[PDB]
Amino acid sequence: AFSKVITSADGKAAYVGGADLQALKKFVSDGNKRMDAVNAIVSNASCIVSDAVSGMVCENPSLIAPNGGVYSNRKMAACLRDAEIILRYVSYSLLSGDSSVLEDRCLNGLKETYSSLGVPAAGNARAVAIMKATVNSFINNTAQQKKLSVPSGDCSALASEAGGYFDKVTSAIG
Amino acid sequence: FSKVITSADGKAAYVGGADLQALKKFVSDGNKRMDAVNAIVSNASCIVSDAVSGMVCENPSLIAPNGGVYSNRKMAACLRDAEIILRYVSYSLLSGDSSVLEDRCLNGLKETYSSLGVPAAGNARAVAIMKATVNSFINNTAQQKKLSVPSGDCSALASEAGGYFDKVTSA
Amino acid sequence: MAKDSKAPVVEIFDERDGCTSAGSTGKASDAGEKGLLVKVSMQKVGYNAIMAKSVAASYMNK
Amino acid sequence: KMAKDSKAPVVEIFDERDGCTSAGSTGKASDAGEKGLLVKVSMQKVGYNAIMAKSVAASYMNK
Ligand SMILES: *CCC1=C(C)C(=O)N/C1=C\c1[nH]c(/C=C2\N=C(C[C@H]3NC(=O)C([C@H](*)C)=C3C)C(C)=C2CCC(=O)O)c(CCC(=O)O)c1C
Ligand SMILES: *CCC1=C(C)C(=O)N/C1=C\c1[nH]c(/C=C2\N=C(C[C@H]3NC(=O)C([C@H](*)C)=C3C)C(C)=C2CCC(=O)O)c(CCC(=O)O)c1C
Ligand SMILES: *[C@@H](C)[C@H]1/C(=C/c2[nH]c(/C=C3N=C(/C=C4\NC(=O)C(CC)=C4C)C(C)=C\3CCC(=O)O)c(CCC(=O)O)c2C)NC(=O)[C@@H]1C
Ligand SMILES: *[C@@H](C)[C@H]1/C(=C/c2[nH]c(/C=C3N=C(/C=C4\NC(=O)C(CC)=C4C)C(C)=C\3CCC(=O)O)c(CCC(=O)O)c2C)NC(=O)[C@@H]1C
Ligand SMILES: *[C@@H](C)[C@H]1/C(=C/c2[nH]c(/C=C3N=C(/C=C4\NC(=O)C(CC)=C4C)C(C)=C\3CCC(=O)O)c(CCC(=O)O)c2C)NC(=O)[C@@H]1C
Ligand SMILES: *[C@@H](C)[C@H]1/C(=C/c2[nH]c(/C=C3N=C(/C=C4\NC(=O)C(CC)=C4C)C(C)=C\3CCC(=O)O)c(CCC(=O)O)c2C)NC(=O)[C@@H]1C
Ligand SMILES: *[C@H](C)[C@H]1/C(=C/c2[nH]c(/C=C3N=C(/C=C4\NC(=O)C(CC)=C4C)C(C)=C\3CCC(=O)O)c(CCC(=O)O)c2C)NC(=O)[C@@H]1C
Ligand SMILES: CCC1=C(C)/C(=C/C2=NC(=C\c3[nH]c(/C=C4\NC(=O)[C@H](C)[C@H]4CC)c(C)c3CCC(=O)O)/C(CCC(=O)O)=C2C)NC1=O
Repeated sequence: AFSKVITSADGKAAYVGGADLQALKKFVSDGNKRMDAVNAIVSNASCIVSDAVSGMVCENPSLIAPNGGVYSNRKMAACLRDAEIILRYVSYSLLSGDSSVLEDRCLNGLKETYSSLGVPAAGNARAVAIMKATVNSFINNTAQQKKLSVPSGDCSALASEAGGYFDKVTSAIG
Repeated sequence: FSKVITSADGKAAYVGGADLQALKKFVSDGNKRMDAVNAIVSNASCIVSDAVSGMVCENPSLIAPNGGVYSNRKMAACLRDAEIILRYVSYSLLSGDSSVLEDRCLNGLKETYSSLGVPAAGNARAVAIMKATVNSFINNTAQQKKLSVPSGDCSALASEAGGYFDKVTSA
Repeated sequence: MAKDSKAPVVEIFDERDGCTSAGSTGKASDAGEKGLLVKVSMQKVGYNAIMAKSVAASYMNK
Repeated sequence: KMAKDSKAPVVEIFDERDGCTSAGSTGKASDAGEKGLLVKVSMQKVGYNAIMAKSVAASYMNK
């Protein structure tokens, strides 16, 4: 059901409830916890992206100076867009339990795209690293300001899995 | 704007060029006023969340069982209303008067809330926190989120916005 | 008062840096005011479950 | 090779078991055995956000 809407890429939604949802959660591992882990990402998407791009810049203000990777509103906006694109492909990898769509539709050829535009790899890797850390805290419900109410228990396998998807991004950025 | 406010159907009015020059000509501090409005509306989600959160943290009886904002349903209605009020205040600052705020948002609101049992002290505090937050954003004195504008003094616009919040509090 | 849950959504546009999109042309004349526009529309303010849940879980954290 | 359309999968998670109901709560999928629960996925273009871009430029030095 999800593969079809990814492949059509036409904006129409797939809705999974009922028996289909019961089956989905038995097919993936840790199914109910996985729903919560996904929500921990997507419900915080704007927070994750803003904080990561902001941290990339605060650690290297050369990025916002003339000739810098995010100088001008145009380039900052493209960078915030990309961070959200990446985050959302990570979120879908966590929903589906694999990275195939992330690797094929988002990452394949991305280093060369960035190289030829001079999108700086160190800043990019750092934005990804900050998103990775932020997502880890949200999945584990250990963020300092925003909390998620869920049944108590352990989500460290899911947190590790999400971290591995970020590592695939890092290894694609080079 | 009066046409789109009265139709209330979602069709937008777009004011540029000579129409925008005229808008600004007939209000005080026209360019600064645009920036002051942006300082509110571009932060609307921040302002509303922080104000309702502060209303509750200072008075958790509001989120006790059967309290004013207990249950997601009631919390969501309260966040909605805080945004409604904030947006009518923002439009008052754009247009330079409170007529639409008073007529479309506030007239009869006291009785509406009293009959639903929506607490007056909680409402007052949410409004007071939004008032303070807006004042900082207009003056660009917030701790985290900043607005880049030409340097100067927006005290008059800040006081005008505060007066619109005072009209809400009175109601 | 109205009872439609609608409020005036004011948007301020300042595109004087030259970054444009499809929406940047055709909505109004720009004579004498390049890159500048005020947009107002009446929109229902919808309930936000994610924010409601967040506030209930997080309000004690400034 | 990667896509070039700026589209990404937008995943939404719905848990309405507290009972709060809206129009969208009904009719989007069968709910048998999973009352109040739904996963939605769609592919959407990620649009530029001028307000956030301007905010980061002005604010990034504040944690
Ligand atoms: C939306 C922001 C947020 C809320 C709300 C919340 O409860 N947690 C939030 C974010 C969050 N951030 C991190 C980790 C980092 N964030 C940054 C960027 C900021 N640090 C700066 O120095 C800076 C410029 C001055 C920033 C902007 C950085 C660098 C990190 C650390 C990354 C790392 O290498 O570990 C987290 C994870 C840690 C935590 O739970 O606090 C979270 C949840
Ligand atoms: C989006 C939030 C925000 C950012 C980002 C930023 O840079 N400034 C922000 C908000 C902001 N808040 C205030 C003022 C108040 N906020 C509260 C609520 C919080 N206080 C609590 O005790 C609490 C629960 C633990 C909260 C949540 C309160 C009470 C105030 C003060 C209201 C008053 O009576 O004066 C401001 C304005 C003050 C400032 O500039 O820091 C701003 C910008
Ligand atoms: C790590 C992510 C955090 C954590 C998670 C956790 N969740 C559960 C149990 C449940 N979670 C759900 C949630 C959903 N199921 C759905 O179908 C949907 C909509 C798509 C959602 C949001 C459900 C239904 C359960 C089952 C129990 C219940 O109904 O309340 C657990 C318990 C263990 C388990 O495997 O069931 C845990 C640990 N908890 C944490 O503390 C981490 C921060
Ligand atoms: C308080 C609000 C803050 C402050 C404001 C401030 N702004 C200006 C000058 C200008 N602001 C604009 C902005 C717009 N005009 C529009 O029509 C629109 C779109 C609807 C916008 C966004 C403009 C055009 C100017 C004129 C200067 C310029 O050409 O850029 C000033 C300068 C004084 C003046 O009145 O012009 C000030 C002080 N400044 C602050 O420091 C407060 C935090
Ligand atoms: C009560 C006011 C609370 C609230 C509810 C609210 N929900 C939505 C949107 C959706 N809810 C669902 C959930 C389902 N649809 C189904 O058919 C099923 C059974 C399988 C479920 C569990 C969905 C799918 C949506 C989105 C619909 C879509 O994609 O078009 C809203 C938004 C408005 C609407 O009615 O669509 C709201 C307001 N929100 C709150 O804040 C209260 C706590
Ligand atoms: C560059 C990529 C930057 C960016 C731009 C951006 N703008 C919009 C939307 C609008 N821009 C305007 C401004 C005008 N329209 C006009 O006709 C005039 C002349 C009078 C101006 C100054 C308007 C009104 C809109 C809204 C359009 C509408 O209501 O339908 C967008 C959104 C997408 C779109 O094209 O509508 C974007 C992305 N955004 C950035 O982040 C970059 C910094
Ligand atoms: C939040 C600070 C406080 C809070 C709010 C709350 N309000 C309601 C219910 C209503 N609010 C309105 C307000 C408007 N409707 C409009 O159309 C407009 C202008 C366009 C406004 C200002 C109305 C009409 C209602 C009743 C109808 C409705 O539900 O939408 C509630 C729900 C109350 C209930 O128990 O049903 C709540 C929770 N509550 C608090 O405790 C805070 C102090
Ligand atoms: C759906 C999958 C998909 C992806 C992944 C994607 C990425 C992508 N990012 C691009 C640009 C860009 N990406 C960035 C991002 C950044 N700059 C920085 O300095 C930071 C390190 C980083 C943010 C963290 C920037 C600034 C550009 C514009 C580069 C330029 O014009 O010079 C481009 C070139 C075309 C364009 O500008 O839109 C592509 C194709 N496009 C897609 O369709």
